[PDB]
Amino acid sequence: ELQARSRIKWAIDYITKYFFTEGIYLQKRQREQRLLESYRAEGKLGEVQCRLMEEPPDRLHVLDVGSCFNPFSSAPHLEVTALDLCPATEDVLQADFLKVEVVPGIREPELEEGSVRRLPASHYECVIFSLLLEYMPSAEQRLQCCLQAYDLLLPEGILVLITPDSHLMKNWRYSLARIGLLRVRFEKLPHISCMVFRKAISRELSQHWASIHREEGMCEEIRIPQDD
Ligand SMILES: Nc1ncnc2c1ncn2[C@@H]1O[C@H](CSCC[C@H](N)C(=O)O)[C@@H](O)[C@H]1O
Repeated sequence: ELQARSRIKWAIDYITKYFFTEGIYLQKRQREQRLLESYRAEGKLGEVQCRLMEEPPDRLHVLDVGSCFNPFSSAPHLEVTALDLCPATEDVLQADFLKVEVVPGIREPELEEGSVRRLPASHYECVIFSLLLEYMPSAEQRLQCCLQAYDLLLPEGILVLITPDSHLMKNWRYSLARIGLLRVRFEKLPHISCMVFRKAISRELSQHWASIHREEGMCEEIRIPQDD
């Protein structure tokens, strides 16, 4: 029995609205298509390749990284693959996410010696990093995780990012835009920030947005307060 008003219920509700009950993936699609027209009209971008999602399937492919106990798996039409460095429950796969390869053409996790080594590229409507990134040892490795999430997501799929409290979020927005993830939601919950980043229709589009909004002194990586 999940806690109401938790990060878990927030994410389930957002995922449902984004893919089914509010068609947010289409709203943001139109927004990105307008942004691309504006950039082309200013000569800042040429013809770029766009990749669009098809109508979402009823059962969404969801990857829960750092899952611990698979809280999302009973949520309606989420087909959850849950990974954790130290699984707490038997339905969570053991994996160090930093050592996972993203492989096109496979359709399920591939394990060696009980540890996930390979995950299907461009396969998941949604990737969830709920309180995960602050356990990574470096800002480089936090970015690495999001780069892998990018390769794992279908076009217009979403990376759900939940992180504790203690701006740095402006820099995260810039750094993720640089690699093709545009932020589409930010909400404060008790003691946490809840964010969603979308695999934009075009990586080059997102890259150019990031270029326009780069501020002095902000870095490429994903820092946390305890980087000092
Ligand atoms: N490199 C890594 N690869 C996979 N999981 C990792 C990891 N580093 C830390 N984790 C896991 O990430 C989890 C962070 S606690 C967050 C747990 C859960 N997602 C929640 O919302 O409460 C822990 O279970 C930890 O084991």
